[PDB]
Amino acid sequence: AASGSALIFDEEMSRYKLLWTDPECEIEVPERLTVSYEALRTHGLAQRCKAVPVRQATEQEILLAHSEEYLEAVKQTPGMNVEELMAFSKKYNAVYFHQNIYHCAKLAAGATLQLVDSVMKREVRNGMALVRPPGHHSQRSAANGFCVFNNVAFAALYAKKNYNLNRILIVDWDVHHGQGIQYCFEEDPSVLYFSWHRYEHQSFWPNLPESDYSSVGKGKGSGFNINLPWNKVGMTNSDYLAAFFHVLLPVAYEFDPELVIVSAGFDSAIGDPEGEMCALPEIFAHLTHLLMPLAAGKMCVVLEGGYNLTSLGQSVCQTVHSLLGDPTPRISGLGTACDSALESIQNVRNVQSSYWSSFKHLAQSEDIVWPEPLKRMPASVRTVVVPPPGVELTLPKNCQHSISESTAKEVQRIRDKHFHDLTDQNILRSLGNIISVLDRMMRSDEVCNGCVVVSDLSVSVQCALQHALTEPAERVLVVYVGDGELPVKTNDGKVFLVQICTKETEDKCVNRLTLCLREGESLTAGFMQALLGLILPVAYEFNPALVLGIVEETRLMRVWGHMTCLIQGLARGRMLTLLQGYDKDLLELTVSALSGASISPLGPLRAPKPEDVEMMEKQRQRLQERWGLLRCTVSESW
Ligand SMILES: O=C(NO)c1ccc(Cn2ccc3ccc(C(=O)NO)cc32)cc1
Ligand SMILES: [K+]
Ligand SMILES: [K+]
Ligand SMILES: [Zn+2]
Repeated sequence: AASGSALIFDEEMSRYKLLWTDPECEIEVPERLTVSYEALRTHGLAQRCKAVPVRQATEQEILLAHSEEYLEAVKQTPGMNVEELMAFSKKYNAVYFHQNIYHCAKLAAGATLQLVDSVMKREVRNGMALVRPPGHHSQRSAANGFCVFNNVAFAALYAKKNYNLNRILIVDWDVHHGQGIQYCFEEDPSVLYFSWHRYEHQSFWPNLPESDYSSVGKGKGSGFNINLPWNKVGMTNSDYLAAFFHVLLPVAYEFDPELVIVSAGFDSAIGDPEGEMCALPEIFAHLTHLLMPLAAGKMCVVLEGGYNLTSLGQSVCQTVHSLLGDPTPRISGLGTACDSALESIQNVRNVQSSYWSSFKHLAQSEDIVWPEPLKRMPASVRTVVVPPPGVELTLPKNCQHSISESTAKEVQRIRDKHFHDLTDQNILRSLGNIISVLDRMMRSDEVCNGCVVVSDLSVSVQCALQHALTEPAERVLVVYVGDGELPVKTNDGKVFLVQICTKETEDKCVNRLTLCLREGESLTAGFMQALLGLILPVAYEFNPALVLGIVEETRLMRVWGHMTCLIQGLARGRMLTLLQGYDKDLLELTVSALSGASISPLGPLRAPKPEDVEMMEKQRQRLQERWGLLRCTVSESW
């Protein structure tokens, strides 16, 4: 199993710059690279990454995406003086050339291919390339928008040719539309391209009609190009997460890519002079995290744009933190996307509904300042495991088995006050472990999450929940797989209960989400539908301080690892899972996902039952006025 994160960088890519006056071009500067690397070094992140060297892309590699005529033309720019470079630059839009830019372009491209090789060879889990010049605007025969050669396009074409991959996802979260990537894979269903971008009704550069939501691809590629235009500036964390939960992720997990490549422009971050969006650097920690369960974690992040040197360094750090598996920061203040984003989201979902299952829409009808991000630190041990007495297991290197007298006195207090007749000395053991791991998770910063196997469900849950609330945990998200009633009160706003059950039951609290999924071959696709489109939107808005997972002993959850992995985007990754009864496999799967191991892909699934989609949309209707992040349409105004 692959481990580690590659960081691919070279100061040579900082050795070209703009050589004449041009206020529009002067934003793209060498310091973008140096500020990004130095931020990674300052925070100790570069030192934790494998420093794979850059190389030049070969001529044959450049020819995968560009014409001989265009390559030959750019190959002559090293020999040009400044007058000649300016004249060559004016043949293209929004791009400048320099004696060294052809050299650097070949390095930016080779760097990306090195990243692809390291990930696909399993030499690292994932990685990031800090490159100049950017790539995603460059085309078959044109430089465009500071881009010379299309780095991310090369990476997908190279991965197809040399690793015979059938499905590649490209996620372009730069604030500009990567039209060069769109054109490259327009007719290609093997490479799914997603882009959000500032558009403003085509008035924002590059001002293309085909950057709109209606470009879904051509021919066999129809449905494999997804454009999400932002028609207002000021988009927030909530808008970006709505885009992921209600557009990108449902398609990504159904597509089931074999490799994820990210066109990572951070000009979509707050403070950027080109993007003028309002999302915080912390959001990129979660954008990265939400994609990591795809392709067994094989993710290649490639730097595109980003022009506020402060915003840029912080967003690069948040991304690498997540690649290294550090705990995600808590996102507060989430709610509904704005109306213009909901309109863009509504429109993309509708035009894409002929290609993607979950999008169908009827029933039978169809100076800027922001706070510095907090420090993100991996816990001493990530995952504590407490299997039944007398069960020793092989644990991953960042897990550990679990009982002091302070703790022992507390279990005594709890028994005498709340369970008078309880004397099962094994239950009293679990209760001592529950309190002990929670104390390490919450107050100690030494442990991140934990799994405890339990026998008595009610006393275990009550002790876990009540003890967590006084840690203090202002809010606790409970995720319960099983039927029956739990000793959990959801009446004061401190607890949200997600219940995956088998019996259909009436929901009356807006602090509860009950999912009765019809048993069948389709339970997997429906659960993933609910996870990305219902559970995660509410969980992120709730913003809990702790997640409490509970699984009763009463087989069909080939979904648990994805849930465990994605739900660690909440509560800085602080999740306590209580498994009722010993299941060797479920315990090993739970520990593996809790500890940050890569997740096995889901592959293909029978599309969800209409009864399930109906049940889920009734939940969204019932909950979205309280929990606006659930909205994937514009509200109907009175
Ligand atoms: O790559 C980017 N971000 O990551 C990126 C790409 C393009 C631009 C805008 N831009 C930059 C020089 C320039 C010149 C003319 C025009 C023009 O023709 N305007 O109408 C536009 C221009 C900004 C950033
Ligand atoms: K984009
Ligand atoms: K495509
Ligand atoms: Zn950009």
